[PDB]
Amino acid sequence: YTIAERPDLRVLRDPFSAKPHVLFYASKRVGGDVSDFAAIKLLKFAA
Amino acid sequence: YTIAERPDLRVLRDPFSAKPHVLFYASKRVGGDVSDFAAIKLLKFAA
Repeated sequence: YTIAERPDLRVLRDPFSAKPHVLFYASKRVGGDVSDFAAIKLLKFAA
Repeated sequence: YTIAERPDLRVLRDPFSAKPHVLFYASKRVGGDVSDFAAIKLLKFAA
């Protein structure tokens, strides 16, 4: 499984949007799926 | 009479709110009323 990430949590705050409010904006970006299909096995309870 | 206040003054400004404009925003918080109803007397122009 390969996780791709940007190793920072970018933070934004703005009184400028709504004058009595601060409206914190915190975000980071991340993505991933499997990368080696033969490297992960599962268990199904079907049959 | 009792005055409650904070001595600071906040001078928020924002070209980000109205794009041809600046919107100088100033706020100081202050509050109070009478604390002793006996310490003060008035003069009413009536009979």
